[PDB]
Amino acid sequence: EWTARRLVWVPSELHGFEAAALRDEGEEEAEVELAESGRRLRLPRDQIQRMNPPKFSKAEDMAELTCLNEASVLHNLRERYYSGLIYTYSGLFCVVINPYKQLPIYTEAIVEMYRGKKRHEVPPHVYAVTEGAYRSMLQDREDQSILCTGESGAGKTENTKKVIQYLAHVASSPKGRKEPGVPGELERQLLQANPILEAFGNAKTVKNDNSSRFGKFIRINFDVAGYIVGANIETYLLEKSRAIRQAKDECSFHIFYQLLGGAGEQLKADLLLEPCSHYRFLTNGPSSSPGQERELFQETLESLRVLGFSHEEIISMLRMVSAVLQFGNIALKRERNTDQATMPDNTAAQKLCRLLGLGVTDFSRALLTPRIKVGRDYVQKAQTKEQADFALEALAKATYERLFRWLVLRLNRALDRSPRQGASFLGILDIAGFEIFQLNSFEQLCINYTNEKLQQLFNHTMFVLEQEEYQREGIPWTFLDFGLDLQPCIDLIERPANPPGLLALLDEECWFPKATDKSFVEKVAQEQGGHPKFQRPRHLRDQADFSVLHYAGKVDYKANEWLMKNMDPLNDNVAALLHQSTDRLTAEIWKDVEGIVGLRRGMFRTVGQLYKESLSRLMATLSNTNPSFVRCIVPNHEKRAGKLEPRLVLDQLRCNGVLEGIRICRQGFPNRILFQEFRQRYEILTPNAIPKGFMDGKQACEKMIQALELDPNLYRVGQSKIFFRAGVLAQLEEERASEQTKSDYLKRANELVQWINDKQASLESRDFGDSIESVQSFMNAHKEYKKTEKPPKGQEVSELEAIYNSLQTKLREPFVAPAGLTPNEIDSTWSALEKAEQEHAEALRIELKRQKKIAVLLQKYNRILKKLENWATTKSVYLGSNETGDSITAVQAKLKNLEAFDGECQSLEGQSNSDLLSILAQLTELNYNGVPELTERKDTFFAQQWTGVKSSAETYKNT
Ligand SMILES: [Mg+2]
Repeated sequence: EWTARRLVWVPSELHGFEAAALRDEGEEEAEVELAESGRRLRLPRDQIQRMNPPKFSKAEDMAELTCLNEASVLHNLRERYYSGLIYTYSGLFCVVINPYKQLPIYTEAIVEMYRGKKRHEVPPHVYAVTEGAYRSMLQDREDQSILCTGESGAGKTENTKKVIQYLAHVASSPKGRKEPGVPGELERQLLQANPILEAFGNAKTVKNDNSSRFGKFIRINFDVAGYIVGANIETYLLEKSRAIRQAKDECSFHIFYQLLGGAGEQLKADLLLEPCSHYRFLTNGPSSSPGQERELFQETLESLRVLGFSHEEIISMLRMVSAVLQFGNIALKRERNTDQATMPDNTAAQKLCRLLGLGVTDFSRALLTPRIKVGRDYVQKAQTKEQADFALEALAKATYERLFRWLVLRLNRALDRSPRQGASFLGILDIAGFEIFQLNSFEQLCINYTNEKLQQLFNHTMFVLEQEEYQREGIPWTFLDFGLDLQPCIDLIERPANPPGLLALLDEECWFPKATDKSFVEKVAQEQGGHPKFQRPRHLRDQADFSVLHYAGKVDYKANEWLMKNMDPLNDNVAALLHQSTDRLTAEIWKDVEGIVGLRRGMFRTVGQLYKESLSRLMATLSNTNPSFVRCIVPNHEKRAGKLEPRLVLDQLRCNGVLEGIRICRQGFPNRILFQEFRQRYEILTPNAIPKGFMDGKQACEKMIQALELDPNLYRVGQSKIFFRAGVLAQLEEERASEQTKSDYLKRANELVQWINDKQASLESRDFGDSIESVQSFMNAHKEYKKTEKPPKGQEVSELEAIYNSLQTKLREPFVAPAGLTPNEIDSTWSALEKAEQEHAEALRIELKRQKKIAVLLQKYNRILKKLENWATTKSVYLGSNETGDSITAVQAKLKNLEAFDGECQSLEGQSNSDLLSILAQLTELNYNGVPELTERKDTFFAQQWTGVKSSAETYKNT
């Protein structure tokens, strides 16, 4: 139905791309109707871009879209952004758009939600990127790097702080978090290090209010247990000229403002601070935003306190800040009849010397008439007002720079600790972004060159390294050219020789005795005029010296003071004095003196040379890391929230190579696995694929693939690993987890049935033992079994029933079907176990009744016989015959009553037969009858001892 709408994207000048209903189609032309206005339009068919259906709305990973083109990528980012979803994946990398407002997406609860989660399990975020790199380092034991690309004010710095916040939270050891909830020393410091560098190295530019005027690479060192043990900070190229002058609507470093607006009456007194309008070096007067400085100053002071800094350390730094400023209040003039620089007012040099721990005279003579060394002697030379004013500015810039250098060294002293970093680190690159101002100088050339190099590092990692790895593994692959290669520009700028580049042309020019900024411009237009990335200025148009076609745009360069900013000259006389300074800080910062003194090319490294050398060191360090890219995008040029500018976002996506990176992810194989890891990981999926001992990686994987019946186009067997298309491993991990649960359920449910069927057979045997003590034992056992063995099993019935329903719902393809082991049939056999339990205990009660009915009948029987045995044997006293006359007749009278003994024989035989009658009706041990009958035969015998004593008593008597 959605497809019947015939919806397509067409180019739009205002909106970039806009929805249109495809009205009709030709081989050349196409007619569309705009969705918004209903306007009909005829346009060439090529310009039409296929649109994704609404199920792809606010898609997390763009590499999943059916139709991948500029218009859909733009629309997916725009829809996500206007929902407050600033992060989006694009194949192996992440895209972020700066909102320009506070968003509730960086809390401690959101940090916890990312921990131990897979990239697809959680929405796109900087935390997931951080987590991925952190987990990759922990598993592969490899050094990782997170690289934030982006132009000025895109969000690199803000994102960098979020990486640090994630790692400091999730990767702090039990040491440094002795007590839960309380961050320890290392965590607190690690997080207070960036605000400190931002106070001394950030400034408001037209592009960003908190612009980083230096680059930084931060290394976080971890222990073999994956816990943070230290951090190291590398800074690159501070824009030290911002200390002396700033352009329209721009400010100097923030610290300058925080100190002047935020200090107390006594701190203004002890550091000799003056109002803002009084400083020459603060080009645009008073702070753009005042009052808030008291607050920001106090925060900088507190951060410095969190770091190791002592009160004398902090005071010494602020005194150096005031000293950099005071250099600019020295009003030099010329002489009335000579160009010699004079100092008619010495109040500012009095103040400057007090703050720098020097001698006023020494300073003045060294600044105004510096002594130069030549041929084993010293020559005092005069300086003009310009020469001397330049020296002042060079000294104030060199002092701010050295203060910053010391600041970094100190943070590394606090932060850098425990070198037992466990063969790993996580590098976070935060370089100064690509920038275009009204005037682009040497500083801009240096920043833009570094942005060019990072973009090329993305090109090399995504398209060169990717494809070279396929060639190296013998995979069927034809090289794809995405047209992303920055060699022409990078080379024009940095090539040292053969045709030398701009930086090398600058180096040679400066070391020339008569060279001038103008002659450099002439040399560079002559030598480089024909390069496709260099452009000479056009007459009546470009006020600039030359243009460079950077990847992110054409930038016009004014070479004003480039020979000097590259050669970086300083007064030898003043530098020596600062080295011999009374003050501890000044002397410490000024302790290294190796620079160009007043004076083949030479033996001194230029700023260009030194920065090229430092960037190459950073590149070689990054080359031995597994990088993760974060492409920061600025929505608009107005610092406005909720205002995405399509044409600005499109340019950025274009120079960044965002679509090409996504395409190399869909067209290539982004996931690779070693043969040993594949076999080990997915052997539950192919139980009978590999036989016995195979002793081989490539073939063992080849048999498993064959057994899995995987699509040929979803994988490629290489020389050491298997390459897969995106999402193939993620689905095998779910299939393996499915089989793991299926195997565990099948094992337990088979053991449960084996147990309940064995106990059922023990409950229905009907053989208790014929003893009351045996029938008691069966009752004692069953009652314990009901409250010892039963409960755990009953619980296993409820546990497996839950597991089965959870594994059923989990299958998002074929549902598990097992035999006789369904949870419903587990219930039906357990109900039969309980039905056997009731019928066992009841048969035990009936048995107990009967067994005790038999014991009563036996004791009644044995008591009767015992009395019979006793009476008949006590009757043995019949033997005595010792009597006289008159005793026999009395005995014969007592023998008559004794014939009432049959009265016993009537009752006893009547009782025994009744006992034995009751017995028969139940159970039988009738050996008894033989017993009583023999006692009846023994009773007859004594019945002969009746007549045996009657006849023996019979005597002759009466004679
Ligand atoms: Mg920044």
